[PDB]
Amino acid sequence: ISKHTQLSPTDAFGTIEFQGGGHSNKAMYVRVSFDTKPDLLLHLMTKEWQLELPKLLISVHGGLQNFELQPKLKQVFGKGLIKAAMTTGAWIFTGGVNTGVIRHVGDALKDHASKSRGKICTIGIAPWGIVENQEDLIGRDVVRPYQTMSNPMSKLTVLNSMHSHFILADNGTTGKYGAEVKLRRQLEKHISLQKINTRIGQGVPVVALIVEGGPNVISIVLEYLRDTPPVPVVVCDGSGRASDILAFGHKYSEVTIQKTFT
Amino acid sequence: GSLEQAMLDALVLDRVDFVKLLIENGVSMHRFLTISRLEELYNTRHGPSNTLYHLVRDVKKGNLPPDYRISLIDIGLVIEYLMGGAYRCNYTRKRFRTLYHNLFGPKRPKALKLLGMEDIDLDDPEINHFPFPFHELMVWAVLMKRQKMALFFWQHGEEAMAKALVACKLCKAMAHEASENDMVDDISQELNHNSRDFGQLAVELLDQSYKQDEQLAMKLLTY
Amino acid sequence: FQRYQLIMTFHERPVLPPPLIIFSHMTMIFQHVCRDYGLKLFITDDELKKVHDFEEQCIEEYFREKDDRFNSSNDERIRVTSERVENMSMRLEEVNEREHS
Amino acid sequence: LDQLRQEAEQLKNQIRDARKACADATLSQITNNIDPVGRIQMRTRRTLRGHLAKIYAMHWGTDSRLLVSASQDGKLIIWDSYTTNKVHAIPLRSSWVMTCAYAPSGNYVACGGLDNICSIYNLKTREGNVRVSRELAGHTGYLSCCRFLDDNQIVTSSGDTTCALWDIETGQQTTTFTGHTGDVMSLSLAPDTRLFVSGACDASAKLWDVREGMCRQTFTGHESDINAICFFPNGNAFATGSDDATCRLFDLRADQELMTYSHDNIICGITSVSFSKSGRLLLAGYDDFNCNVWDALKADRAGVLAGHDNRVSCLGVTDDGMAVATGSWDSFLKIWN
Amino acid sequence: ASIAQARKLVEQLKMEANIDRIKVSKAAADLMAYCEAHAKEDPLLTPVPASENPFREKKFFS
Repeated sequence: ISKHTQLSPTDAFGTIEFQGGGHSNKAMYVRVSFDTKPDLLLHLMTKEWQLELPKLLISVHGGLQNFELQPKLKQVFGKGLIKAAMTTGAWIFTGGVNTGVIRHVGDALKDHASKSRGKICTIGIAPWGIVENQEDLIGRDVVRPYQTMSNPMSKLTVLNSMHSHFILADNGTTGKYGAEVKLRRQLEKHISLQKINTRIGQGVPVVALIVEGGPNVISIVLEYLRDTPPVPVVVCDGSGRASDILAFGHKYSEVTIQKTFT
Repeated sequence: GSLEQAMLDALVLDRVDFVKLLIENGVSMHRFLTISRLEELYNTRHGPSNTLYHLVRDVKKGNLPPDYRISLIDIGLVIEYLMGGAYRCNYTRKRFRTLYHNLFGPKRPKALKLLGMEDIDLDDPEINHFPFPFHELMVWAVLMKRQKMALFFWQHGEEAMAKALVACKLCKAMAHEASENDMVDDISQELNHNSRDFGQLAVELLDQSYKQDEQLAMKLLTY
Repeated sequence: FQRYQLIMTFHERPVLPPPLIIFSHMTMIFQHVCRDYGLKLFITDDELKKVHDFEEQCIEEYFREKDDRFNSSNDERIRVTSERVENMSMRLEEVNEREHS
Repeated sequence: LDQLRQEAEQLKNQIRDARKACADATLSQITNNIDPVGRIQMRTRRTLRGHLAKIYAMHWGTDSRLLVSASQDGKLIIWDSYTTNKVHAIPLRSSWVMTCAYAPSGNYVACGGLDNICSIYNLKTREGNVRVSRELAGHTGYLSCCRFLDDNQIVTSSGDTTCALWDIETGQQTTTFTGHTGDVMSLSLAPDTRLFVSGACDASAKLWDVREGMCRQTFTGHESDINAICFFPNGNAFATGSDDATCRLFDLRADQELMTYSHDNIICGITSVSFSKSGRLLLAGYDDFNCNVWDALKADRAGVLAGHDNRVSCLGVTDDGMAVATGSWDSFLKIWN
Repeated sequence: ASIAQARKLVEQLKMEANIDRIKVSKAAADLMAYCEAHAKEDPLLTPVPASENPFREKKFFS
């Protein structure tokens, strides 16, 4: 279909509670199209959710597959990320759906809230069509219970708990990705063009964090390193996939056949 | 439907750690709890000894058939007896009695004429979902003399101070009743210790609430 | 403790002295043929949910403070230090015993 | 072969015309020259309180002193009618119990209803209180009524279109009372206890022996369920009360209705019906809040007893015959004398 | 074929009719003497006063 989708006003926005989780948590979410202008989304995040402008932004692009990291490596990573986002008021941008590196971020937040105070504005931006319960989120301005238990036979991924705010994007499809990367990049670029409180004239710094991932990770990191406001990236050598491949290739900077890993 | 049965087994056997693990592993008490589950929890035989049989014998006159099943109306009556004069539990209310009437009795479509009740089966999956399950869970834990289960169930849900005070009053009343009925004189000590611990928790929570904010804490005691 | 009983039994009482209270007895007869403050307070749903959030926040903070206070006593620190010292001593003895040269 | 299908009417019609030829001098044209009695109105004498819920049934005893009564709260209480004091209060397992009866000598009592079980209580235990003694099972439908003949044999009525004479000690039955296409509610026993009657949703009654239970006689003609029936003290007649605002009286030999009640002010059905010790004073409760006492031989409304807040449910008559107790749905019980 | 249900039908129909039904005049000649001879025996026609009545009112004149 040549994107023949009807443009109707949205009818999904408000607060939910994660019934069944270990911690009773409240998160606020809306549902917007994939061509939404970033300025109005920034205004929504600023006034309707009472969020101040951050001093730092962290992007957690990773792999969308349930991969397990060995102990004494994921604990250090989780605690470091939580400390860096807690001492400095920062917006962690994640996928949001309970899959891949997002599950590791969720568990890292799980091990933090049980011991320490404070909140992290872990904004998740996920496509609308992948949630397990498409209904039950249609309630507007009203708290809606959500079932955190996920049955794999439904061929869908549930929203991850322990997040603070969600931004759901739709293009009319269901059960397929691809409707949030452009919106996420535009929102990040609009945030980086915003001005921090200091009158130096410096914008909000932006960094990117990479754990595991497939071949698209190389595309997004090469897009990051290209832009006129170029941003740095951080990878982890303990993952195993192309992030670890990029870590090994980081050595002997300037054997091209060893990449045939099949 | 397997984790539900596992939760039921863990609830019956007084294994608090398994209940916490299952709650932290996906299952929820809102969907799990219902009339049948509660009325079979109140009639379990495993676990530590409890004084509920003597209380139900003392209520509803001194006689009782031996192989008797305790329903929720009997629990409401014994709770009202233990609490005080003007207390009025939710189970004995006409709404709950009419809702529980749909558990047995319409087996014969001609029988409802004979019974002649003066009485709506909403499309709720079963309208058999307790709105705040942890209240009834804490009441069950206190009435069956399971202190760890009660202390675990107390911290979830709403109305922590009200739950603590009600638990303290119930433990004190049960201690007095068991002392008057020539028990082993140690059950009285255990129940009194439970009452003192719950009262201390309520006092500490009030202290914390007053230390945090004056106006909300003042409103909490009077609403 | 008995101050509350005093306040309640005086709020229940009619508003005339005992010499003049007989006229309030007659007024009760007319009321026979036909607590916003003092005992309770009726609030709306927004205030009720605010109170629920406040009490849940208070109990969470209380549990966190109690656990943190327990974890930072002298006896607990001594116990943990002793356990880890024993474990480390056993491990170091095992490492020292196993030598390749 | 369907010749038995087409043989039904001829056997049915021969009896059908047989009852028609028996009408030569009806009840009204014979009791016209008997003593007129006028109107007699009763008043409340003794009241029974203690049951918070509505009563469902009751039955008098030989001494006309102690009364069984099963209430909607699943509680059984005996009533010493001389002082209306609480003597034997008994609980029940279920909240929905309907049946209660009094022993021929005040020995054993039993309960029933929607519980689908028949439990017998031993009032004459050696321990000082009342405990469960025996148990019966098998009636798949709701138990409607049960009566006692002796401490060894008992009979009952059930809503599974069947009844049974049960053996108390071994728990089995002897004869299964089969033939009704509807739920059998109440049964009335002859003074000699040889042949007795039935009634179900078939708008008809069946005569049953106490030993074999052959399908003796059929008394059809009604338009609804046969709710309550009472036996004439001579053992040769009985009355059939239904919910169609009419009640019919039949006898043994004639196989035909004896007399009807000519009062269309009765716009609802009759809850309970009971004869006098002679067969002259008729008592009946209805869905409305009026108790139209009746005359059995003059076919006259004997009196109105309007003193119940709710519907009247069960009815009782004294053996000696001076007071009438009416059990209503107002959680009360009053003595009319 | 499946005549087992109607086999029960014809058995009782030929056994029900094996009795003699009296005329309603004879039926109106049976219970009148039964009722009249029991009319005085039954107090429900003759209301006995407060003497025999076990439901009599208590009077403690002291």
